[PDB]
Amino acid sequence: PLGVPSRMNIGQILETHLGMAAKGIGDKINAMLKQQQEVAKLREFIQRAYDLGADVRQKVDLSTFSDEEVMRLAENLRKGMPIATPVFDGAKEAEIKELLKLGDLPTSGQIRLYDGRTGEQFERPVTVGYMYMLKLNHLVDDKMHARSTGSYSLVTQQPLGGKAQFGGQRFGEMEVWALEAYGAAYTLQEMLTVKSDDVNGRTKMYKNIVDGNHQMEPGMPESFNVLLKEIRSLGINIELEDE
Amino acid sequence: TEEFDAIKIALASPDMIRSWSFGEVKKPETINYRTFKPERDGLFCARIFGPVKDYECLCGKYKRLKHRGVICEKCGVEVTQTKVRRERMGHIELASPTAHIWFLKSLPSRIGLLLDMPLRDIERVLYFESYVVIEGGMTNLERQQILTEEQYLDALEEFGDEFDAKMGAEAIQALLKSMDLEQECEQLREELNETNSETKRKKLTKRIKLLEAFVQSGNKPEWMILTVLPVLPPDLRPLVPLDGGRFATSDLNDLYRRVINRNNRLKRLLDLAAPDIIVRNEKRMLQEAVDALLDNGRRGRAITGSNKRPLKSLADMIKGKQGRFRQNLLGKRVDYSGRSVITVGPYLRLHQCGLPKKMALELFKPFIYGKLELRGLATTIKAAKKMVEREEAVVWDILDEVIREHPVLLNRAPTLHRLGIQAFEPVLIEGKAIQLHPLVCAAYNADFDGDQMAVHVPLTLEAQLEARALMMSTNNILSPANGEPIIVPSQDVVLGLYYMTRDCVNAKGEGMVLTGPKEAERLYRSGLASLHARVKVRITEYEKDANGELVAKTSLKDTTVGRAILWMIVPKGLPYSIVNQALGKKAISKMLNTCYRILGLKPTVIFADQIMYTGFAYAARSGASVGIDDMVIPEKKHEIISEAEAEVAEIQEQFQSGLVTAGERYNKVIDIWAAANDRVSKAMMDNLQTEVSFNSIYMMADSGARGSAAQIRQLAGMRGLMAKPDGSIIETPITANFREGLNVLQYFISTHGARKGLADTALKTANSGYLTRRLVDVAQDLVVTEDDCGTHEGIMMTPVIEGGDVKEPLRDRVLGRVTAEDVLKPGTADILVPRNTLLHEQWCDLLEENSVDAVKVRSVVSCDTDFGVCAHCYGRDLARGHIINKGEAIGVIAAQSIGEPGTQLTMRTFHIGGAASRAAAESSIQVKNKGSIKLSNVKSVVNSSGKLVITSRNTELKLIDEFGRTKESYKVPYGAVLAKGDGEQVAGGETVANWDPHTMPVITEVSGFVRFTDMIDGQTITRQTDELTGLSSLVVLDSAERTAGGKDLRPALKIVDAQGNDVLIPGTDMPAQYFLPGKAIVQLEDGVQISSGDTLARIPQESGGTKDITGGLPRVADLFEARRPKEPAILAEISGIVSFGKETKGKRRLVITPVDGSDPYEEMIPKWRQLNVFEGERVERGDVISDGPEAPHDILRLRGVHAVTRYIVNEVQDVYRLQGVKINDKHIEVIVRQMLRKATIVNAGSSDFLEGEQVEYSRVKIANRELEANGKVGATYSRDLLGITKASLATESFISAASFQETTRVLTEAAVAGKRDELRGLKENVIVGRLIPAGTGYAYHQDRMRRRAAGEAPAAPQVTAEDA
Amino acid sequence: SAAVKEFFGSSQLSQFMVQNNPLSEITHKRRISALGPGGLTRERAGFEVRDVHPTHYGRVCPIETPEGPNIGLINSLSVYAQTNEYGFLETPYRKVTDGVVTDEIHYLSAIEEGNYVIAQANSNLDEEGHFVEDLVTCRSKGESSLFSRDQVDYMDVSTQQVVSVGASLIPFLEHDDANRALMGANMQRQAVPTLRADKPLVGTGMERAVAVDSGVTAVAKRGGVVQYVDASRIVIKVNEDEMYPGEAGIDIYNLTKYTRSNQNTCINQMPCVSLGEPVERGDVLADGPSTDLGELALGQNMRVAFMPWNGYNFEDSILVSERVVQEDRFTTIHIQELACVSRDTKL
DNA sequence: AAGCTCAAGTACTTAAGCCTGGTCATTACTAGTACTGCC
DNA sequence: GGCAGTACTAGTAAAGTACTTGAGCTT
RNA sequence: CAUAAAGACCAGGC
Ligand SMILES: [Mg+2]
Ligand SMILES: [Zn+2]
Ligand SMILES: [Zn+2]
Repeated sequence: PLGVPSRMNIGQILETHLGMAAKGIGDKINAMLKQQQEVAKLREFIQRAYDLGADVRQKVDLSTFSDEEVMRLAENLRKGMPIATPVFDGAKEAEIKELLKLGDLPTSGQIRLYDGRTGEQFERPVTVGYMYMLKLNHLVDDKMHARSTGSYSLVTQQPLGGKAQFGGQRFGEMEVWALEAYGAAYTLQEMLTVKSDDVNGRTKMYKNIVDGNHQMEPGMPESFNVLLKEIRSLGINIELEDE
Repeated sequence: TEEFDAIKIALASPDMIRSWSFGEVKKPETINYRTFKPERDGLFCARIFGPVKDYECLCGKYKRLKHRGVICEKCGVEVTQTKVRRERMGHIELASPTAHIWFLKSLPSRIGLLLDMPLRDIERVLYFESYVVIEGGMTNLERQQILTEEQYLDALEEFGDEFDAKMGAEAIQALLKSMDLEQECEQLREELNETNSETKRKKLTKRIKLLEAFVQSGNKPEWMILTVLPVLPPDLRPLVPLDGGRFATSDLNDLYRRVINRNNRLKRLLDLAAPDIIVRNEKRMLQEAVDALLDNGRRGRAITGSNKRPLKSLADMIKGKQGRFRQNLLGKRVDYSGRSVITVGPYLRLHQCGLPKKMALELFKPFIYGKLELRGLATTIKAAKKMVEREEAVVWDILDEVIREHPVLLNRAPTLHRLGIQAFEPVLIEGKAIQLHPLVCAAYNADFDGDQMAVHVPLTLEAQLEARALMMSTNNILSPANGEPIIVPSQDVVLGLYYMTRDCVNAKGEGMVLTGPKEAERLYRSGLASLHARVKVRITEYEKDANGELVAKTSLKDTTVGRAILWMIVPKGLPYSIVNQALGKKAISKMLNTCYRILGLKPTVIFADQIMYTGFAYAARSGASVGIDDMVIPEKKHEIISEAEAEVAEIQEQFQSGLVTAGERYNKVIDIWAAANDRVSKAMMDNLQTEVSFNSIYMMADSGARGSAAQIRQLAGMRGLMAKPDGSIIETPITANFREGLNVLQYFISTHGARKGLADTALKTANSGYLTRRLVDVAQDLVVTEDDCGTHEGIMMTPVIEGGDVKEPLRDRVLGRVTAEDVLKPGTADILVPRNTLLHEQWCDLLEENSVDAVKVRSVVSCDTDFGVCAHCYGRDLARGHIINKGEAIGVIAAQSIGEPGTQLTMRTFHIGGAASRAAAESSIQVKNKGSIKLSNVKSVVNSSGKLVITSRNTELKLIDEFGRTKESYKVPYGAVLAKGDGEQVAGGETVANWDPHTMPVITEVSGFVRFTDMIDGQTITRQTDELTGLSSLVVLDSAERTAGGKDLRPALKIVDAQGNDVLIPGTDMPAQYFLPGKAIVQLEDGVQISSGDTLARIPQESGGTKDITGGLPRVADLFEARRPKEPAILAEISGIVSFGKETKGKRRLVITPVDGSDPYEEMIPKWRQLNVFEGERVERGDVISDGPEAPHDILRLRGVHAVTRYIVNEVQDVYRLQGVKINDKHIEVIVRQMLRKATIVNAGSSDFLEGEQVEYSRVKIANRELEANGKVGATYSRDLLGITKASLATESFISAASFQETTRVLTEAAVAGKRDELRGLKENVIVGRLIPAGTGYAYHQDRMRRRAAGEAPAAPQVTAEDA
Repeated sequence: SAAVKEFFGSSQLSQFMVQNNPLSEITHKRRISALGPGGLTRERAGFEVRDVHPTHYGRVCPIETPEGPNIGLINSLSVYAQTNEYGFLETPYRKVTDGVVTDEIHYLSAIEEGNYVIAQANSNLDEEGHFVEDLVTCRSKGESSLFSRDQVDYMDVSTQQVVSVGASLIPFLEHDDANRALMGANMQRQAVPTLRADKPLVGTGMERAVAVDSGVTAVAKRGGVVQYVDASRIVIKVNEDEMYPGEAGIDIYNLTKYTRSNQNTCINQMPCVSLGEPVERGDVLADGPSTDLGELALGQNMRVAFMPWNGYNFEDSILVSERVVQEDRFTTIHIQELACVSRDTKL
């Protein structure tokens, strides 16, 4: 109900009261008077939950007209097996409040339900009905991506997904400034070294977690090695210096 | 191992290259496709690097483990593992050395400034081309155009010869060893200041900043030339096939094979040992070979067949010429990671997450292999690698025993602020979606219609436990930006709790509490049979809370039971119920502030869980569903519609009849509809609060859940007005709403405003990390390291009133900041020696505002610490409410707190478009309440007309009572008359100011005599006649009506004394020379004595404005990137008196006369610029002149250091405070220093005047010489404000400024200085891969554990160490 | 062929066909793009072409872009709008006389709209020949004025030409804001063929034309007598000769049963004609991927109840009972292709 | 004649996350060589 | 049987910042 | 346990 005040979409509540009162507006017409034509067991119970509330002379009645007539006054609206509504010239609140005081069961849309969990007499009768919802498709984005041990590239030591092994999440720069924004010093350190890059971290780590102990403290990363050899072959040089 | 202090970058020497490298690579010999063994002594060798297999030899003589250490006799090769082939190095002996193109194509040429050659010209003349072996000698003074001549004096033209000055770079060393450097270098400091010809001092002041870099502790210039080429590691470039007959290799395999085949050719073809004047053909091929290893694209790229792309060089992997810099910071792929849909976990808490159960089968498996051997699932480690790697139905039990106490890293990809990556315990949940906590959903700018997040796995027990006490979301409940919590009960939780403490209305609606007192029992007892109280109005008849719900359940009471049970559900799991009373609807975010300040954080966790359960659980117990009938139409709607529709017919008949014009009907048609929504608005909000109070759509917008005062009006009454996509308003209002029959026209009109919000976020949802990036690149080295500094230098004065949003606001800028000294403004409160102030202290600094003008406060921008900022000057904001701790990257959390609110800002275009406003003024100041008149920056004086006439505009005319509170805010233009002065008491409903909204009189400030200056009949003045006065007086002609020759003549009523000298204005050294505009009224004679306040001339008309304030993210890009605004204001270069020059409809002028020059200091003012300056008292330098922004470069030059650090942190908040986001001043100031970190000193103390060096080093140089002892030196400066795209371009580090596309000019700057890069920043520590300094990496974080067994255990060796 | 294949696969203008829905198919062919070749505006600009112009009334639906990286760049085409002959869009208007509305239509150019005044579709009309009240609000070319019946020359066909087929199926579009009517038009763009297809309980008049007009519902070529009906084929015995149960000029109809589309879904065609039913030229023969008989049936109708349940429906979450997975009411068919291209080997 | 600053002219800039999809082609032209047909 | 032609197959053809620089104006 | 390249372009989610 809180998707209504911000996202201004009151027409789904129009469709909710509408699908509630489908038994009493214009599916009122084709639902029974045409027909329960295939099912001979609905033509005893549904024939009395219909005329108790709704009595508009525009909306045709069971007790006057037989099965073969609507199967002549509603051949014109057989394509509208439920109610028909155009886009901007359709239902009106003077017509909706006139056709919902009719519609079985409730009056003016709202009815006292009961809780499925507590049970008791439910305060403030609510807007219910039959909303026509829609399921979205399942693209391959919704498929679960599970990667622990796959292949690696040639010129870099990054993982790679594809046909058999799934794709791995990249660790982007804003993710670097989050753990960098934190006081965590070892998580971001092993995130760029032991996870992705180092050939000496992913092997020794996998050899120490299977023993039951901790993994060895991270030495040289592969970015330090590759970038350092990119520096050394030029005129400049980078050298790690101790304490 | 040990903590590494710092790294040092320097140029490579063969005495150093041959130290780590062994052997000698002679041929391009790789590993063949058949055998992996080395072929010959080339790039892949066993004697140089190492063998391939475990213990076998190359020939095949000894392969058994009997001979493991001793080498063979015929071919001695020691054998180890293949890992030593990676680390060991080799070096390629190049016969001729070559250049490094970073030192060549770069605009600051390292061999052109220091060694005086052309910086670009001769480099594109000598190196690749055919000009041959200048060093020294005695032929040609001219030193530029190399062939033929060329150093020091003989002989130019015809033929000459066919002087080093060599092609390539085998002898640029020999230029760097002699050009004669001694005639180029002691003499530098004399030619700058001594010789009057400034061509010699503007050419030689550029060439010391690279000259003194080698004189200092850095290296020598003779190592910029690449002599020996170090090899690439052997296993770093594998040669395996891809699939079948295709290959995937690096682009270095085609380039190291060429340099070696172009090396021995110069050695032995070419067996000479010749003079160097002969050979050309080899270094044109070898230099061509090494340039593809240097750079491809700066002169000529290196391409392959059917490939119009350059070969991927070693620099192109870093800078990304092909666009792979957008791929390097796109992210490195995590091997232990996943992705799925997100959903909501209500019963989930802030400690835990619910992730799917199939993802844990894959991502958590290395922790499973160490668990399978203890149980009966798997036997060994090898057979377990083929069962748990797949879908297995036995591992479900043994997986959960590892994940008892192992939280993970949750990750949403818009990782803007700190809380973008959070830590939670995994709960194994069926399905495919991860569960997200609802309080967390305020930190994640998201919804639940398709958003998908990631996850990571902590590996070591070191990094595991910091995901529980430092990374977990409920530990850090407060924002980095301000002291307000981001995580907050948002919509569904506050619905049942908001409805819970309510009272229905039939007659009476007060609030009641009876648990406790006794009077309201008898008072509210007898009402049950009366009309005052019922079964939903004012009743409670019971002692306590317990049986009130017993009586309420049996249909006798309805209200004050939820107020009775809310007072005991939440404080039962938590003590201190004295603070646990204020839930409210606007105090829903304030409870997580004061409950954290009074109580602890362990109160806050379960305190959020109880409010979580009783909030989300009872919302279904209320069941506040919105229907169509809940939207109650007011009765006053159709009456105001009927009155508004009946007036356009009358007004239309007025336009048809012709008695009125179009202008006075067109403003009436919009007037009758512009005030209709106000009259129908002030008819549903007062209808449902008196009749029904239990209305769903009223309570879901009256509360804090999701509601606005404009989105409810579109459904309920009438949506008022919609504008065009340009911005101009539509003349036809719209009247149908979402409830009634809404036609196609008004829906078509609403799309014009519906396209801006969603088309705004169209290209703003492809990309989300550059407004972060360009602001974290500048302030990355900001780390908390405080050692009892307590600095006083550069003290900042804070104005009690801010600079101004529109014309005159009233706001304060201090929050959580330390004080500078002892200030006693209040009567009860007192700030002592420096203490971190609270949120209550800004109301004390805002309360007594009529006494304070400068809040004494230590600032971030002025501190002694060079790399970091101390704990005092920064403040409190770390993650939580107490003081900052040591080791925090306060530069990235500051900038990312600026990148996150920029998403909701309006983005039209990066450089200013326009807006629309109207300027109006009234000469009717009537004070409402009583009190006194407070006046600031005014010089009141009584004239000869008997009127208290002011001499200043921008006078603060506010009603200040005996308590000092702002009640009014009025504007006083120039030339006004006050009824009462400053300090005199007024009464309610009394006029205290009156002027004319037609005339701005030219009113003097000093007494003396009036002397006619530059007024000649026929040139500047002409006898005319006014239209209102009727007196024929001397009237000055306009600027366009003047004759030829009077364009430079400016008329003046020059005020002199009785002695004929100039009368200076009191306060400044400004002569009183007021100019007469064209078409002025001069009713004054010559030589007659006047008094201070007499009217000289009048301004008959007033105009100006209509185009003004920008707002939004374009102003964010305008202020952080210091650029040119759309509306420049010509700021006054000199501080002094100001007086208008002209008043003509075409152009307006403005002239300031400091000491000697009056007339050439003219400032042209068009009609678009709204005049905010007056004709009186002196203005400051850097003061605003028009209705527009200022240039940050010139106000840096004029006013001082208390201007740009307070204008750039205040005006950016004028954007974010409009939308509602409150950002503290602490998180803007750390990048203001980084734009100010370089400057230019004027007095040479250690270096020369034009250096452009850093200022944190210059602060120590002025600190130790002036403060302590030893001959104090006035080493003053002139500042330099830059943009963040340039201040981060030239940094101290070389990888900090390598986040641009200009990695050529930075690496040479850190290369030639020998600069020791002390890695203080954290940005510069992830690319290098080392350990983070801010966490456990700082040197204070060194300790070890001790229990009582290991406390009595080392007591035995120290008794054992005692001898007998 | 080197220039026409480059546009067919590597172009900005040409993208993959969205075939998760016949409505997604029909909104894909009738699509506008602001971005084409390099001779026009770029992705980085567009803030004068995304905004709709007041002449576009009944000619393009201004809210029919997808919700994502591009808003206002697509803006697909409205229902009755049609490129007539030479690029000029001409939407129909009912030619109305003095007081009698004539049933004929005429295609009016955009520059010809400014020369005549056109009435509206929200006016009450009895059948085709009478006029209810002499003052009715009308629009000439964007301005608002009150005209009489003797001044009205043209009239709108219906209230349907202002919207597209993604918005003409939206029932209460007058009640929804356009900001979520854009996504409400995009929910039908990302639909999926469900098993138990259920037509909406609110009809518009466009659910039956998408299946017939597009390549969704099989239409017979010539009417005859049905002799046999199968799932994979529908044989039609059209009596081209004297009437006998001996067979005749058979037109076999292959119904595409289970193949892969672009959006990893399936296109289904279930027959409906029983044994012994004489068909007409224009009669339906089989269903579509979501069609019930001839109408469009994307989703289903379930019992809805507006209530904050307990926490779970926080922002945009949907809650549903255990019964939705006990029956295959939303169980769709997802088809994934595992393609691998053949090459050669060194050995 | 040296020179000093100033303004227009010029080149260059970096384009607010991550995520999967599918696909699509990795080059078509020139030169040498080998095979086949004809004299 | 020898020479020439040709086909096949393996290398191979928006809107800004800074920064430069040319020119106009003074000792 | 090893293989599914790299890159371009387009579509899509927010
Ligand atoms: Mg979403
Ligand atoms: Zn050997
Ligand atoms: Zn300090």
